Amino acid sequence: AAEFFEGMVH
Amino acid sequence: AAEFFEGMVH
Amino acid sequence: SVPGTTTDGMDPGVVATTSVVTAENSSASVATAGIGGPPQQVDQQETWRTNFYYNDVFTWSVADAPGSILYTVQHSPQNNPFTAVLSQMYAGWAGGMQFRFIVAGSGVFGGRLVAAVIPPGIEIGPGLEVRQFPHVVIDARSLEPVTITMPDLRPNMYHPTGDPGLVPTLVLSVYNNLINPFGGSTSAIQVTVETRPSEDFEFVMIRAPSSKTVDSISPAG
Amino acid sequence: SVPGTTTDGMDPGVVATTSVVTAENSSASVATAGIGGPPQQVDQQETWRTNFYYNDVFTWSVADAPGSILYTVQHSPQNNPFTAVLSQMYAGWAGGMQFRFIVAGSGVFGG
Amino acid sequence: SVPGTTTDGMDPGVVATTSVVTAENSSASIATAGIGGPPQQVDQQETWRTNFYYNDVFTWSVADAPGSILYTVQHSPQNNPFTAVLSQMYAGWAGGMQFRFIVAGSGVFGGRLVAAVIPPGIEIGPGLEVRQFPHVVIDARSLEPVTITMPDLRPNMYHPTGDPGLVPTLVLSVYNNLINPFGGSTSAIQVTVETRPSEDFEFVMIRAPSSKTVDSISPAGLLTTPVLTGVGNDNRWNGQIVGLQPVPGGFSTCNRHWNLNGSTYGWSSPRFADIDHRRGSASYPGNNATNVLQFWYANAGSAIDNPISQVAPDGFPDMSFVPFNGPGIPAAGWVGFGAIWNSNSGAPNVTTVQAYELGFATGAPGNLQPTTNTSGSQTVAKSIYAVVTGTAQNPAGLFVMASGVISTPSANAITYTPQPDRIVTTPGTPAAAPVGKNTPIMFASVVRRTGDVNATAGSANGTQYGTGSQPLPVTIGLSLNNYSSALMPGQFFVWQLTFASGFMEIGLSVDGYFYAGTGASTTLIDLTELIDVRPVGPRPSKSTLVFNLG
Amino acid sequence: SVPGTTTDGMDPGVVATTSVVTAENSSASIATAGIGGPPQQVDQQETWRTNFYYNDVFTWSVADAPGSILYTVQHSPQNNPFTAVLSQMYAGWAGGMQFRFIVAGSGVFGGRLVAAVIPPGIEIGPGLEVRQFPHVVIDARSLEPVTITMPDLRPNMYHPTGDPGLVPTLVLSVYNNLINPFGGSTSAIQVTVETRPSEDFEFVMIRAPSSKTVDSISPAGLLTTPVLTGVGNDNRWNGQIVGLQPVPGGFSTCNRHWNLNGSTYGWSSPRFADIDHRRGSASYPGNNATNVLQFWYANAGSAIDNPISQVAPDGFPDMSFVPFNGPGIPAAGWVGFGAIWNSNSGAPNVTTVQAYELGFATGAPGNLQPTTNTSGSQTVAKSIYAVVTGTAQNPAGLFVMASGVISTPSANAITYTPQPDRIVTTPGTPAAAPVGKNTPIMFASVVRRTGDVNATAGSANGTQYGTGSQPLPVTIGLSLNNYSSALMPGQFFVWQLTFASGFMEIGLSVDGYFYAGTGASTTLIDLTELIDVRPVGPRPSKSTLVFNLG
Repeated sequence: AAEFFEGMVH
Repeated sequence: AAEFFEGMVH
Repeated sequence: SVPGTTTDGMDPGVVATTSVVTAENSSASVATAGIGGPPQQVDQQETWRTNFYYNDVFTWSVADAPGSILYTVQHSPQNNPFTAVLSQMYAGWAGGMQFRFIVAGSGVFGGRLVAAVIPPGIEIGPGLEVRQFPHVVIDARSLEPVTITMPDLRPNMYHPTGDPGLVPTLVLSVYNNLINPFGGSTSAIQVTVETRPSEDFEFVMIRAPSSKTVDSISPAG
Repeated sequence: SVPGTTTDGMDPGVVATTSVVTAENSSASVATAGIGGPPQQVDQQETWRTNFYYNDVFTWSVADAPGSILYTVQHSPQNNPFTAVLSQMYAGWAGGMQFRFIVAGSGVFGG
Repeated sequence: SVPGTTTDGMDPGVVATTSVVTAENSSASIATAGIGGPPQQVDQQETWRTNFYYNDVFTWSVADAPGSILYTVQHSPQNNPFTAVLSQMYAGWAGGMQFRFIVAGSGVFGGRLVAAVIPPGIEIGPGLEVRQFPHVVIDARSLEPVTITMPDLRPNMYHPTGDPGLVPTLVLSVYNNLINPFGGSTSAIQVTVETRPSEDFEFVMIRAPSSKTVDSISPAGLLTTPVLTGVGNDNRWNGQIVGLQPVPGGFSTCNRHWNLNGSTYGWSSPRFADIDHRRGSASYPGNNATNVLQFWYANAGSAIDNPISQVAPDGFPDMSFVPFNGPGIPAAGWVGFGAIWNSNSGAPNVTTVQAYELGFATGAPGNLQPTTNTSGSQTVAKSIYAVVTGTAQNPAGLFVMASGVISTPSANAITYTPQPDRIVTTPGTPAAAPVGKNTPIMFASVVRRTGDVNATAGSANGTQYGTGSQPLPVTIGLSLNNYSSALMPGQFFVWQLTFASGFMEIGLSVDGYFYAGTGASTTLIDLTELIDVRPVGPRPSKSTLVFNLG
Repeated sequence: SVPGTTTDGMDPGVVATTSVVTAENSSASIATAGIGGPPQQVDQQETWRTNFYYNDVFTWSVADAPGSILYTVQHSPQNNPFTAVLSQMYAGWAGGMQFRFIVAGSGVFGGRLVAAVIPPGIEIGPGLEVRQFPHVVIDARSLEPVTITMPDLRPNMYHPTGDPGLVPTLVLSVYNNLINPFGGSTSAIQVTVETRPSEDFEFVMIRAPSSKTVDSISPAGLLTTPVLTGVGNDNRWNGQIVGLQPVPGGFSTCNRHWNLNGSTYGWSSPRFADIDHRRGSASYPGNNATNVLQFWYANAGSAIDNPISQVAPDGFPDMSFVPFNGPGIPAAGWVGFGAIWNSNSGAPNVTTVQAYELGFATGAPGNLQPTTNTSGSQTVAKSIYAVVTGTAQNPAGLFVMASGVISTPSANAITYTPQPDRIVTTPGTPAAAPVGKNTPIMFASVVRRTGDVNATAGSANGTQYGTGSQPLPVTIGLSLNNYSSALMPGQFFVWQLTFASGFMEIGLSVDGYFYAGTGASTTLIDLTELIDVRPVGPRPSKSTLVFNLG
């Protein structure tokens, strides 16, 4: 779940 | 739960 | 400070959250609704989205049995006047809304109300029991306003204006009967509903003003 | 804490002593009553003697003149149900008792 | 600093304790429920555990004497909407429950209530003195809710789901009278009850849901909303149930009736099919054989066609035979289409087709009189219209259809045909008697009459009604399951029925009769604007069911 | 060091991966199911999550060509016994499932299988080439179980419980032919499938169980074990269902028939009550009025009594009128007891009581012939026995009973009366056609005949059967709920029926017809030693239902 928002932020 | 067996042991 | 008997236009009162206001709901609502482009009308200093404005009024009688619905709305931009003005010039929306209730009663009455938020797939009908959902109970002797927030729970990424899809529903019904100890002619009170958009509400696509849609306009004209 | 409108079974409320509850009365009552032998049913943890239990009810009317008696009891083990049960299997008693009163009225009355 | 006029869905209010809540109770309960394995469904952050949910509402008026019982509840996981769903996948349960009370009054009233927990083994009813238990007193002017906890006081190590055992009971009574100092028409307030599991409630042993199902544990789903609205029929006439008929005197119904033990005393299966019998004497009075009434009879105790009982053939009406002769249509008789057939091969007699009236009589070749007890009686058929010819064969058989209509002389309607004076009953069945203010009820249905076959409900010539004891889905479901471990003798299983204006309660006894608390009124209940049906559970039998249509 | 001959209930065996199982799928699935709130029922030490539980078993023989489909399953929480119970208290679900396969072979066989996951949007059926997907090959000599995982490939953010949406499908096919090097009679093996939730399966939003119930989501509980054993009736004759009748040609049934859309094309409610009509011409042939046959008719499209449709009155049989005259009993006609009444007041004619035969005819005052389509037809009554007198009134009415019997000339029995050649059907209804090896079936019932009313099942004169399209509880339940979101066009809802010796499968289409895969056989299925009925779920329509009684 954290990787999804991390990728969209990055 | 522990007090029950502790009382029966003591 | 104001002594409870006068209320400001930006004052919610007490805050009542049942079980559906979560952090992951807002984080998933903001991140997924970016498929429509950058958000529009998002500025948390404007007067139209900081104050509560008038939406509705209804009456509560002594002869109302417990379990009878007094107020229901679907999730829509028509529940606030300024988002209803702005929705004619946009073609998509997402986010939640806040509902402020002021009971115009006295400290001699008795009785309670109950409010709940229903998931999108449940049919709103006669067999719906709203006291077996996560709810909140409001006394009839309350002086300060009570604010309930309805979030956006949706299976799609955004709500098209001509086709929103599945939406939640806010239901307010009778918990216990209204009691006037003196009896007589006074047997009803009034409750006023205000609205205000939540912090995660936005529009997306600009479109043309007074464009036609695949749905249908309200039968008022 | 409970907000005054709900009361527990072991809660006396306020305490009102007139002039007859003294230390020498209790000290003379305990020491002299040992002529009957060792005391029985004396254990300050039992449920029958820690809770308040129902004894009576009475009504208070508007038309009651001042000086009219609404409730009277002599000192007896019949004023509590469990001491009345236990008194059939004993032949002697000593000590005092407590009486709890709950008025079922509103804040608009007087008297 | 929130005020007391707004209450949150997780908020218990003031916690009112009682001497039955002890720490060694909780430790013994957990350590002895450990024989079912580790506890299941015990996550403390789940939404179904943290919130209170609605249970009931009752009324407190100024006319209730001190010591009057206002509300009782038995300890069960059926009191919460979410622990009743979760019990379908487990075989045991243990633990307590919390009950939250909200009093809807004002600061001008007076009066107090009292609440206590009753240990198992004690009979709950009138004369139960609550104020000589350890109790809590609650004022009528309280603004915050009050919550007390009922623990698990049991003689078992856990409660099996089918057979829990002995449980405690929570009783709320009247401490002092309710007082309105103004005086007038406003003398009542309302109290609402909600429920939530306590911190030590758990399930133990997982099992398949295709085991003992939800229809074998409690009879809550036997009476639903479409059963009394537009789907269900009655067990006597096979007609649409429209209303409820109070019987303030009492009655006993035997045929096609089932108790809560999976047993019947009657002679019929729970279905509507043909009535067939053989070896019965057939005759016709007079000498001329054109436009002549047909007669047939056979003795009771001889019809070897049913595996159930041999008193009467399957489908015979439980009505006493009204005697008649000549050109007069009888009043309130069970009549139905049929013919007399030949016993040697099964070939029917084609010319003897007419409407025959059925019943129980005492002397068939002699003088005709009705009878009620089946011992020494016999089954008698006689056509009400003129029929051609008549067979005088001694072993001749009778063939009638399933459903029937009312036999009326004129075009106008009459009262309910099945009055309690004339109902044929096998000896050994119990009767339904009034218990306090609760009186037995029947289920009314619009049934056509032989004087006007066009007449329906609301007609200008009057409406004809026929009554039965139970609805047909109820007696079908009672013959497939066993509910011995669901109701003690002296208890009712209660359902709440709501309308557009008011609401009423009905109850079901162990014997299989239905009740409503109406007193001595004889007015039919309309039952047209019914909205919802909700189960409540076991209640004491000497408690008045609430009946207000407004 | 445990051997491979013993397998534990938590043991997956060898984990066989496929390119559709990716990490970004799992992260996207969790992060987008987070809009339903926190996940529910996700405790990893619970017994219902850790163990595998039984799903199915299928057969692999040597005659199956490469590319033949052996087993399919659609993605749903109804594939596990415990996630189907837990879905009654939630409004959404998301996540995957694991499927464990055990092959029961030996080390002397040859041949291989192939398994792949099919994304949504692709039609599953014959011609689906599995070996050109990413796949796994499994040998027939494998001793340990093999488990592959089906992930959640969806275009929504979660699946609503009523309306999930598009789902993937797991298909197992034949890679190479099964080989027995010895050769002979032993050419088959069996594979068992079990299921377990994966680590990311969860529910989201809690709701009341008294919301949309379990009877409005899937029609699994509409067909249970007592329905086909001893409780259910058929929708044409109201008689006890005893067997199953295959129809290899095909048929179309319109009256008292419901589809999976909550809709009917017929003219009858789902109940058996009286047939009443007025304003119809009545006449009698000949001049003498003693022992004279009675005639009555009325046109179609005129009977204003039903809110449903006005083709025929409620309860009229959907059978073509067999013409007859004189002293001859017709063959296979719907006959029932009744009389002709007077339209001005409703008073019946007492002397005109007989058994009347009902049907659909083309010319009633002229020459008599049967008809099938309702357009331009009319409803015709004619008594089969001699009756007294006859009323020649023009608006005269007809009153018949609900149930009927077969009209047979002799004491012997005949074939099933309702043959597919003569079934009266409103234009606009679809027909039931064979799909591959699957053929439509009907529900047989023992129905009495007018030549021998004593005859039952197993009699020496033969057994008489009448057939219907659906069982009565099924069509009652289909008219109360809507199942649009349960079966795509081109799918069957499958039930497994087990016996004392063998087991068979039946399927239900969207149109409301029932099927069994038997080919061209016409033998009745006995259906006496039936034991259990279990639901299976949606399957492709071009797949053979297994039929072996041994």
